[PDB]
Amino acid sequence: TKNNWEVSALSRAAQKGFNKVVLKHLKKTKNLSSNEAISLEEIRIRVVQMLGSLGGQINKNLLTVTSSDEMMKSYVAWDREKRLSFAVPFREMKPVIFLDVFLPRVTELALTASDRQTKVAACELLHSMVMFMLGKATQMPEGGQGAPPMYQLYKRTFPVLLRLACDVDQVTRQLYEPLVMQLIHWFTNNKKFESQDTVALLEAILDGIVDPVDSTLRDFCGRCIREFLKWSIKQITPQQQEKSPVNTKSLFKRLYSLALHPNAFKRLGASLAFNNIYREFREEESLVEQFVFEALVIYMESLALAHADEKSLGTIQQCCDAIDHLCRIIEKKHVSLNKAKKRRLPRGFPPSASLCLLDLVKWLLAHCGRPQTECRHKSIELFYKFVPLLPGNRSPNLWLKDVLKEEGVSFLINTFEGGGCGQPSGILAQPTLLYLRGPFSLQATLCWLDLLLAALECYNTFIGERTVGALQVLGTEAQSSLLKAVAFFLESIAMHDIIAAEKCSPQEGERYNYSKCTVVVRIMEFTTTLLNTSPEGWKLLKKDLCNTHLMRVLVQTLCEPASIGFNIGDVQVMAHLPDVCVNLMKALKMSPYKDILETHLREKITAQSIEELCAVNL
Amino acid sequence: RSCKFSMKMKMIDSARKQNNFSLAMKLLKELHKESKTRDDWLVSWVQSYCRLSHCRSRSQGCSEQVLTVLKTVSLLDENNVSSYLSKNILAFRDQNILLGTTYRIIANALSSEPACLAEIEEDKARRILELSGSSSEDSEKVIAGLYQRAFQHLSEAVQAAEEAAGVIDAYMTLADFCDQQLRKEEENASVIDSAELQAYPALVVEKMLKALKLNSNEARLKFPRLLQIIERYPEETLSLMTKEISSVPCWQFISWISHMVALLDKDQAVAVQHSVEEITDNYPQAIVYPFIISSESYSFKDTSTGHKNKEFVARIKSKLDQGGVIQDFINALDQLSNPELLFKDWSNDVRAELAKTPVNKKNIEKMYERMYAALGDPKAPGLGAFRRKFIQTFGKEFDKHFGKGGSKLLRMKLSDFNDITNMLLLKMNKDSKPPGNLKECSPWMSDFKVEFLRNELEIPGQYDGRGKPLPEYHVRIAGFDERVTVMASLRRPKRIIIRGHDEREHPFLVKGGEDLRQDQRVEQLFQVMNGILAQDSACSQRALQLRTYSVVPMTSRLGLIEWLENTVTLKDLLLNTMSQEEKAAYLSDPRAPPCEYKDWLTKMSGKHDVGAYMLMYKGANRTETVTSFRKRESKVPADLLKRAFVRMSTSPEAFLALRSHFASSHALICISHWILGIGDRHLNNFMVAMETGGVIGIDFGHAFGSATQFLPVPELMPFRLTRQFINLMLPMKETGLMYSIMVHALRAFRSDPGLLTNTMDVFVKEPSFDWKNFEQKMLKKGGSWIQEINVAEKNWYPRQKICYAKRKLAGANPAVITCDELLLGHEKAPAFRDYVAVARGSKDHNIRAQEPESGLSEETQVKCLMDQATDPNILGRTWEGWEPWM
Ligand SMILES: Nc1ncnc2c1ncn2[C@@H]1O[C@H](COP(=O)(O)OP(=O)(O)OP(=O)(O)O)[C@@H](O)[C@H]1O
Repeated sequence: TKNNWEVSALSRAAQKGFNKVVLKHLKKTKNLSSNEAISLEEIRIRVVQMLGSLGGQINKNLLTVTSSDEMMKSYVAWDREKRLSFAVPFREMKPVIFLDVFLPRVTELALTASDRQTKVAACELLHSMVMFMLGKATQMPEGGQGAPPMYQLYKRTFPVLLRLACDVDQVTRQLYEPLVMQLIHWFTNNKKFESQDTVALLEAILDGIVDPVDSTLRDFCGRCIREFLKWSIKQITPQQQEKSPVNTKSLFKRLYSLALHPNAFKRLGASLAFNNIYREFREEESLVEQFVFEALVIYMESLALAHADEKSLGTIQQCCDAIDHLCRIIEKKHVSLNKAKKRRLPRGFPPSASLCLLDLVKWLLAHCGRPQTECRHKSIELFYKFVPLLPGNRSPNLWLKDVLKEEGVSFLINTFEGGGCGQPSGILAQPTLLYLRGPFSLQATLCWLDLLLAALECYNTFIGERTVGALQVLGTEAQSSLLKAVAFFLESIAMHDIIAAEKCSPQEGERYNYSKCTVVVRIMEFTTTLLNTSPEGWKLLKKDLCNTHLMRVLVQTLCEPASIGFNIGDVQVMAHLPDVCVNLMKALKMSPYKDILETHLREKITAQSIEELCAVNL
Repeated sequence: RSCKFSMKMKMIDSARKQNNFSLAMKLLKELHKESKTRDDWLVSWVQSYCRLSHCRSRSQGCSEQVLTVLKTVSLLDENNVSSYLSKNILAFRDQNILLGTTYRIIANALSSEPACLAEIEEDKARRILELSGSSSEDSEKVIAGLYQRAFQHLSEAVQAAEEAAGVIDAYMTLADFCDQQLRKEEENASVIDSAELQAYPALVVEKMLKALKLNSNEARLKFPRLLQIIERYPEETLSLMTKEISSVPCWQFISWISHMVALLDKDQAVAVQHSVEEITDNYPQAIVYPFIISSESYSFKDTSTGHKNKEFVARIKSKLDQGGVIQDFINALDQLSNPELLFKDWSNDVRAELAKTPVNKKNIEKMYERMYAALGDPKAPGLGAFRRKFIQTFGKEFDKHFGKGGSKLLRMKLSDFNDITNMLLLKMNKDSKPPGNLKECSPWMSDFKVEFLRNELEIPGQYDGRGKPLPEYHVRIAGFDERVTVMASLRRPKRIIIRGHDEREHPFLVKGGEDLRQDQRVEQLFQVMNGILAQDSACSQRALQLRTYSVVPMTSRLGLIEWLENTVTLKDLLLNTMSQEEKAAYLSDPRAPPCEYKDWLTKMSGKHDVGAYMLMYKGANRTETVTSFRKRESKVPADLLKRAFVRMSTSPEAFLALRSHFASSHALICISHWILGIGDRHLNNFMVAMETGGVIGIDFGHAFGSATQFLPVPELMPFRLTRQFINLMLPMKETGLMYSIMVHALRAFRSDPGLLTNTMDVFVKEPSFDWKNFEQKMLKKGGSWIQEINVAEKNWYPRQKICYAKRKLAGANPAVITCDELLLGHEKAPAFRDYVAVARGSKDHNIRAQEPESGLSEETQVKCLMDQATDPNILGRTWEGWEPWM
């Protein structure tokens, strides 16, 4: 990048002397001074200045080989024997150079270069060397020794190609996005499908999706799994499907193993995998029937695992979409999905030999009251979508009436207040707090507030959507504990009890206040559902729900909602608070609690208040 | 000026940490002037000086260590207390811990050689006597008074330290000083001294557990000292240890969970019970297999105390095993053993039972019941298409050839029981087949099928015990593979594969036949070893660590070894390197070393058997052995390992890195196997990682010194240093890198001798089966030591092995330990005098002979210990399978 002085009007003018025309040229060109962007050379100088200004102890983390195993795992050759011999054609000699020794430098030079000419040259050389690797693999004598087994070179070359095909440079993307797809078309051929190299390629793609840095790489290897399926169920013969280590059953098994993993990126990877292969899954019928129930229970449990993560990873956003795809699959084939075949049994079920849509509706109904939020909402939504398409096509008002009568009333209350199915947890065993067996740690309090939210959302959805009338469940005929929980929360937790009056860090106060404010809003929505849905049975919500505690919480979230603990940094909750407050105050008008509401608002909103506010300078 | 002062002080700290005391002394000498301008600068200066003088007084011996540290007490009981050592509590803590280490250094300089007190200077000697406070003695109370001064200052440091990373160090230095003071009196016979050290064990135990509660590795490696100190001081420290464990978090004992569940029978199992029951609560997959192995020998000793321990063990058993899925896995692994081997072990143990008078049926029923439950009754707990083929052709030769067990076999008839047992064994070693796939081997593991309802089994070997466990990440069993290969090796274990739930293959080695707790305690000692090296600075520079794998003993005669992947054995690395003529001329040539050794043995003895050795020991001099060993050793190809490393490396940089890592790791495992003396180090007991080049040592069967006791030919070399190792280092020799790594490792081991010899308490507390069997085979003969050691005292055999190990790690000639082991095991052999005269040297042609019997030095020990390991006189008379030419 040596840009000296060329033939400008400065040099030819200054060649005849030092006079006023050179001064004019300098006041033109030297004093342009508009702007200029930062170049790569200034960036390299700033990178050296950055590395110098971190220090000396922070500094040597650019050379991150400080573990001894990652030291010694970089001194061995990629393969012990030298493959890819190349006889260089001169006229008379043809000496042999081995292209294995150029592969580790060319791969890192094609990935990380910052110089576009070096990067493009490295990408072209790597492309032609991969072509040489594919040619030298299928050589003429025999598959054993006349063909060199270059599995050890494929195992390290495939992740480089996967990263280059999602590269931000236009040329390398145009160059390596077709090469990866052509490579999957070749390695899912009939000639090389039972190979160990197609296992290496599949392992490279499934290690690409779980990558915790590059979202572009995950998005591309999703299309790579989709292409693997689309060209592995087509080019081969259909009975040789279920004899390969890479068949669709084993692919879905490894997908489920990723889906229930404790690490969030592996679950996010399995979610992206189904979100890309749901089309080729839904268009094959001897595969969809045995697997759709198993896959739905796996992805619902993955979404339930996605509750305790950090909320910029977006495992929830991918997993709900995967569940919605399995849902719509169940919709299009429901007429056969409510026969009684022997499907592949989903995990956690009691054992059976028949699998219908019916015990899946019972399973979703069993897991409606689970603590984990988005899984609970998805379970409720799937139950309300799976009822009308069954034997007889009954509404949920009829179906739950029959199931309720042939099993008892407290079965439904046990599904709602009993938190989840794999435990006897919930607000049945903890209506109040007053006991949690310990020194009142904060993860316990969120678990109880989250159990209160679970039972509250269950009761509100089932009463509001007309499946079950409110009178028969909130009356004492099976001894629920919801109204005692709501009463305790509004009494001693809802108003002020941040970290001070919940023990009877400042950063942990916000994670408390979010879960407290959402259950305040959900108490208000449940109250409005009661007063709008049952205009005969407001007598039950007297000693607990609609009292001075609810009205104090309502006038506090009406006037100054920050004092309860709402944050004004959120905008969806602060835009939603008008609607829930207006709906509660509007439902409290066709009720005998109108007077106590008017006297609670008359204490906090007066004319003397308005005169006092505006008597100040504003 | 303040910035320039602070930067120079930080440079002085770095120069002290890098052992640049001659530069740090100059840089600190030119800051003595400016330090007096403030009080902060004076305190920081004198602390830098005193810490530099403490780091400087390590290489200097006595009468030069005491001089270097004596100038730093002259200015520390001086000023700066005026409103600054009262305002700063951290400067007070550092001040007190510095002066405590000062007095400790003086008192330990005046204790190994207390003839140096007036051998320095009179003004300075009077300074020593006036510093202690005691007066008019020679050596009797000045050292005790300096010790009391050190303890006083360290206790003040802990009191000023209680108001982590700052209090852990004062805790540990006080507990280390007090544990050293408790250990110093074990070899002195005094009650005044015990009466002035009796206040110490509480301030050892409480302070060490209060350090361990703040997540400290250095207190976690000193936990067997805590479990040992109650056996010595039970009445002032048992309830303190009981209440002080209970605040320590749940997981800092999972590494020590084979000490605890084996101490769970003794009369100290009250301080351990809360931790055992809560590990059983939180992690009921770590403690299960140690409980199942430990529960076979408890002997509860009926008192008013022992019923509580019986009920505790019963409640722990009730809290574990929860559906019998672990016991089913154990009983399903017990099916993939060859029944012929189990018959062989049964016959050997029955013969050991009958070879002692007054042999009774009170303990022959207990042997017949298990062999009838295993190799008798066909309606079993479980078996497959191998055991039924065994039983329906050989169980009918048991009910008439012995008959019913405890009604017909009970005659003495050791001549006649051996007759019929051999007459059945000679047909039992002619029908066994290598069992094929798992559909015929164990029809539980084939159709394992995880989904019973919920019985989740982890794959064993996990829970390393160095942090919070997080048991969700541990891979669990979700199937088995349908392949098992049986490796011959004179004893046949089985390579299986445990398919995890993450769709991965986890290969394990299942061996049946031997107790596997000895491998587990050796690997625990290696884990303590490479935790010792990690805190030593010269070894943490070179990053010396021992490669350990996980050994899970389930019951006796059943265990799981982790199978490491992409390694090869050393003999396979050396045989794959050879070309076609080299491998042919090594495996098949009358002039090859594998045959020439047998021919030369017959020409020196006349016999063909194992007796050819014992007739060529006394029968041959030095020169006929040394020149024939050189002529044998010159037949194999020379540079095999260099050829392997050139073939596996990219460039000259990579070849140097792989060769340095190989030589460094092998030189570390040489000194590590010698410290706890391991034999049977042939080339199929070394494994090399083919991705890193490092060496892994396996098979710790002859764990403490036993290849030169219980073998028909003794192994006189301390480790493996044959020709193919020392030609890797060419053009240089073994006296460079391998020697220097051995010096650094042995110096770190002998820095704190307590840790390795305190971890070995499990060897004497819960002795293995092969150690009690070696105790009976040692009590059979009797020799010189019987009139020296007490046989009615204790278990006494692992106490003797710990005595040998501690004795060689206290500085000892390796020639002496080896001939002591030949004295202990090989008495009344015809060639015992020649055994000692080979294993001791030749006094002009060795260095291990012109050295003192003990008191040996750090470099001198490995200098006479490499001499023994590469000696043509010793290497010319070694077992043929060892291959000492390679
Ligand atoms: N930890 C391990 N990792 C990988 N492979 C192992 C391991 N231990 C043993 N092996 C393999 O199993 C075979 C025998 O193992 P090992 O020597 O431990 O048992 P053994 O032969 O019965 O003992 P001995 O060597 O005393 O006869 C070896 O050839 C080795 O390759």
